[PDB]
Amino acid sequence: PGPQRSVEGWILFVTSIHEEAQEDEIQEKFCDYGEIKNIHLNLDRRTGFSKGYALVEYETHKQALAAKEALNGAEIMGQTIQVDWCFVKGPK
Amino acid sequence: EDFYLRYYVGHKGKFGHEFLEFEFRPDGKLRYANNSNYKNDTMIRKEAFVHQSVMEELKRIIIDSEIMQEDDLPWPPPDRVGRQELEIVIGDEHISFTTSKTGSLVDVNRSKDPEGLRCFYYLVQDLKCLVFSLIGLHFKIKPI
Ligand SMILES: [Sr+2]
Repeated sequence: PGPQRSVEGWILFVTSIHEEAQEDEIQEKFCDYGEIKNIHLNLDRRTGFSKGYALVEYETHKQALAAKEALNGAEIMGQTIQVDWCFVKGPK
Repeated sequence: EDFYLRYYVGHKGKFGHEFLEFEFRPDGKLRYANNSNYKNDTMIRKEAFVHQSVMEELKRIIIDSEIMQEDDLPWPPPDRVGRQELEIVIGDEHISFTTSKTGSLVDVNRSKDPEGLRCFYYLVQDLKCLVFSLIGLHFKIKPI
């Protein structure tokens, strides 16, 4: 299905993030496309490294889509990341 | 490829019951219920559909943990004080574990299967971080 906006914004799900990347890396790549309301780059609970994914939230659908198309397929630290909508409107 | 994931943890603590349960269905539907804050009479119950990339990362985290190769037979059983349940289907493989609330570094180290119990502990914690982030940011609520 299509993108489902969250309560106060639009959230993208970022995957295949280098394990040594930190919020800095995410901020650096994503800020250009809009003001970032939140970044959750969760750490692996056993290692302390990034677990490989992040939720990145923008204030508008415009910003999130700009980032999406600009960053899906880009690289952080030599590792290609994928950028998708985090939530969708319906099943299957 | 068939997929399903459900985790439940419940307990009777000095200050009363408490439970948290979430489920990801093959259609991307995430269902979440958490009544872990006993200082209030409400509960958190939410659902949302997540994008396939989320379901794929979930599978990735589960595969990498190697939990699908574990067995709960030698694990402590659930007791009158705590219980955890973890059910997963990935393609052909399925597992269903039921055990007590996870004890200390000490308890796990002296159990019959310290390696398997640690694997279970860290996977559950990683799944919780992902679920808490999803619910929390999407609904702009504490997931608690
Ligand atoms: Sr409550």
